[PDB]
Amino acid sequence: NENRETARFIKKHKKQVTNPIDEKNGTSNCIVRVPIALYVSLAPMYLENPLQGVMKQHLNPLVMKYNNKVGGVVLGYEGLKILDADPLDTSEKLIKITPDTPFGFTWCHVNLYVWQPQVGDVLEGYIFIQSASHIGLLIHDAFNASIKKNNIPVDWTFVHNLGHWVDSNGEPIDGKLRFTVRNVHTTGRVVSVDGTLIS
Amino acid sequence: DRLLNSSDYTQASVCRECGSILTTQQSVPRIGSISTVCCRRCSMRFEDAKK
Amino acid sequence: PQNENARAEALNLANTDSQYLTPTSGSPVRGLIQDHISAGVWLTSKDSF
Amino acid sequence: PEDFQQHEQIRRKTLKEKAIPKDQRATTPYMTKYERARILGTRALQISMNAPVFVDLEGETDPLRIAMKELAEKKIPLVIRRYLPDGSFEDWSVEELIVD
Amino acid sequence: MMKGSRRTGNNTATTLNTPVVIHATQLPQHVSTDEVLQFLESFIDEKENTNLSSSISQLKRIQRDFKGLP
Ligand SMILES: [Zn+2]
Repeated sequence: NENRETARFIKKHKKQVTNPIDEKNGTSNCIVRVPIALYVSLAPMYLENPLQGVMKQHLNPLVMKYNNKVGGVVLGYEGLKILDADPLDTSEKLIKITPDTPFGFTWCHVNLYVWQPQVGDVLEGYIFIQSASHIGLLIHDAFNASIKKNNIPVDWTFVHNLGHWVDSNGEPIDGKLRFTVRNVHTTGRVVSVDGTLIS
Repeated sequence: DRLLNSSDYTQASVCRECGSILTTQQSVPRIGSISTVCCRRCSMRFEDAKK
Repeated sequence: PQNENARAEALNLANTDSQYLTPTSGSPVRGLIQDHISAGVWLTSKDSF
Repeated sequence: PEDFQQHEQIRRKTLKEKAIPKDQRATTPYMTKYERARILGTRALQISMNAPVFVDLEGETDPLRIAMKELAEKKIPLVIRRYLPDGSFEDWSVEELIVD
Repeated sequence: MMKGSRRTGNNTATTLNTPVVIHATQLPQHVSTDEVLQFLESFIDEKENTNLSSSISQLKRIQRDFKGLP
């Protein structure tokens, strides 16, 4: 009864393509390409140059925001492909005006590149600064990460002042750091990232 | 003009799975979150989260 | 009316001049009615000089 | 990813069904007095929103009288979608019709 | 009222903001460092010949992340 209806939910959230642990760097692979289909609203003023109107109005505000459909921060795009409404490739394709507006909508294929964080991932990025209960990071010079003492073992104390870190070797820690990513929380507009250290 | 555009021209929100108009709803956000649009009968509470 | 898909209809479909004949049997419904009709048989009369 | 593949394949083939090309089209070669209305609405509805105007307008403020200056010179870039009540259609440009 | 009226600018999603349906036509396929940095060499060369001045700089940092040093 309620065993095949749960498959509507298990298949709902779980992303298919994983992040395999590639080239033995410790990092997995998280920059991933997927092609999509929009549903644009072309301006009347971009009737003469309809390729510039689709990109500027719906694709230039598309990069560098977390997108709830792909499940990733959109890094970049290239290659708009406006379809046609005459199933006759060529130049003069034709789009369909809404009956009440002068705004005519159409279909576009376009190609995206996003960032793919998951659970069970291990990544490496520079640390900016730290504290005695949390350590913050930067990934790919675009992506934050934070490691807190509830992810950090006990014997790693803190030299106190900017106060630096004390590990079980007694050293302030370097920039680049290997870490395991916990649940990502997209509450703020800035995409916040949580992470762990223990296996 | 005379039955929508100048009497009750309303742009409501429709859930595209259950097919309703009333039961859509602007989300009351978390204090740093952004008010999105979420429906009611497609929405089940978090308590049903078995494995 | 309040937009331009309608202002063209009020000038081309449902205007008065296209509604010259009735759509009942094709008889006209426009026309001068009382003043000028009895006035016009004086200007068109032969003594108009 | 996979079931939109079983959704665009079905739809655009179904959209490819009911098209009637330029050799098979046999509806009227006239502009049927409502086509002339909705063109002169929606062409004038675009020109109000700073759409490019393919005519030398000389002191005209009305989008309607501007759009009646492009129809007189066959300049309007629209394609009429004449449906037939089975669902089919025939696609007709403004250039290939005769304005009465 | 005072909090409920400015939520039209919180979402600020007209049709000139968002596409209506967003359907990934195919599966996600990963792109390597030789492909990303060649993508970021190709696409960022195109948007430099308007706005988007903020996100170009954000992708230059990812560009220098695979060719230089912070
Ligand atoms: Zn509902």
